[PDB]
This record gives sequence, C-alpha cells and structure tokens, in this order.
Amino acid sequence: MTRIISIVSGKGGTGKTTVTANLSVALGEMGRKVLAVDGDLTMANLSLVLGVDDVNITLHDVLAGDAKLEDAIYMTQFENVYILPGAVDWEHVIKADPRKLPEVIKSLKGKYDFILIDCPAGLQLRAMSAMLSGEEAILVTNPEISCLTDTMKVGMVLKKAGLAILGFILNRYGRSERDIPPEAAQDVMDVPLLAVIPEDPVIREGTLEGIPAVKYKPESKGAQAFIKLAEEVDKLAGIKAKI
Ligand SMILES: Nc1ncnc2c1ncn2[C@@H]1O[C@H](COP(=O)(O)OP(=O)(O)O)[C@@H](O)[C@H]1O
Ligand SMILES: [Mg+2]
Repeated sequence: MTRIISIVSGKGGTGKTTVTANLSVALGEMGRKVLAVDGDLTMANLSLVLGVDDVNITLHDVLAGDAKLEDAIYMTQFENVYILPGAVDWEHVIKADPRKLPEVIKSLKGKYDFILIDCPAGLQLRAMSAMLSGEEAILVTNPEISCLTDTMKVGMVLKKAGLAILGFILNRYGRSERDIPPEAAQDVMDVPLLAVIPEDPVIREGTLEGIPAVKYKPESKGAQAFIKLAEEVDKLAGIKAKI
C-alpha cells in the first residue's frame, strides 16, 4: 500500500522542504523505498537540499509532455531514497502543466513504500495541484497562531478533497519565547501532533550542505527529532522491517 503523502502548510518558510528531505532520508534508513517529489514548480528546491547534482530531465519536462516519467527519476546519495526533481529555469517553469501532477504522481503507485510530495504553500493552482497529488497529508507549522490557523485551513480543504490528514508537525520550536507551546498548538489544531522539531542550527547546516540533518549529524537533536517522526509516520508498512 504505497503511501503518497503531501507535505503542506499555510505559509512559506515553515519547513516543508526540510521535512520532506529529512523524513525521506530517515524512512530510507528504515529500509523503505522512498520517492521524494519536488511539487514546488516555481521554486524547485528539493534536489539542492538532497544534494542531487546530476540532474537534466525533470518533473517539469514530464509535465510538459517532453519526457517519460521513468527518465525523470534519479537515485540519490541516500539509501533507498529516489528523487523526482524540479527544474529551476523559468522556461521549464511555465511549460509545466500543474494540472497533470496528480495523474503523473499517482501512476507511480506500487513502486515505492512512500512517495513524499514537497508542496509549495498556499492554495493557488500550483499548490493545489501538488497537494491533491497525495492521498495523505502532513501539515507543517511554526509556533505562531496565524500560521497554525492558516495551516489548519489548508488541512480542512485537503480533508474535504478526500485526503487523510495524518497530523501536524510543530517546526521551528524554541525560536522565540512567544512560541505557542505544543499543548496549546494541539488544542488549536484538530489533528494529532506528530512531532515537535526545535529550531536547530544543525538542521540549517544540513540544508546548506545538501545533506539532511538526519544523516548529516545523526546524534544531533534535530536529527533525533526527525528520526522519531519517521518512526511514527511509518505505521502503514507494518513489518517495521529491513528484516
Ligand atoms: N527546525 C529548524 N531548525 C533550523 N532551521 C530550520 C528548521 N526548519 C526549517 N529551518 C530552515 O528554514 C528554512 C526553511 O526552508 P524550507 O524548509 O525550505 O521551508 P519551506 O519549504 O516551507 O519554504 C531553511 O533555511 C531551513 O534550514
Ligand atoms: Mg520549500
């Protein structure tokens, strides 16, 4: 039962790409075959944070009808993690039909244990097309009320569209003393808190190095938090196996 999970939020800069990157790597380490998909058509960032530098053909070419989907799937430096990357040049950006995202992504069912979709924030055409490509969703938020509500709003929309909202992640926690604590955040949100990920410079270093915190610095608290989240998310694979 390949789980297609959209990583979404109400605002930008909340950690959608970071979550997609670390969760993909962690699950890959747990023995799961993972495809991380860059659903952010205008700001393709996934390949960079995953340090994938051998990219030519992209998701954008598939969406433009110019390439086969199987020719846009790359092996990454991370165990059991594959990437369906986005192009960064504007010419590819405009020719990519967003509307074809759900059919492209879903035609991959049966080939991975997880397909994680890094989505752009908001509710415009690009964002909806990406988010609606998944069948489950994880809401990423920061500890500020406006972010929480705007995100729960996105969550309701996806809920009405037929997706199972697994829960939310309280990211960037401990960044400010005005940060809403977990419990209060859990009260505001109507879905389970899946994890509290602290504001952690190690996570930022990972982003910059093209190596997610999880594998970059395995003992850090940033990594440990993402590993715990991966353990949790990984519940529809049963075997909890690599053996
Ligand atoms: N828990 C965290 N600790 C430290 N830095 C973080 C954390 N979460 C996100 N960041 C940073 O904030 C930025 C967020 O970018 P990103 O994850 O791409 O957000 P989005 O995809 O939602 O726009 C990156 O520079 C990343 O290093
Ligand atoms: Mg992003």
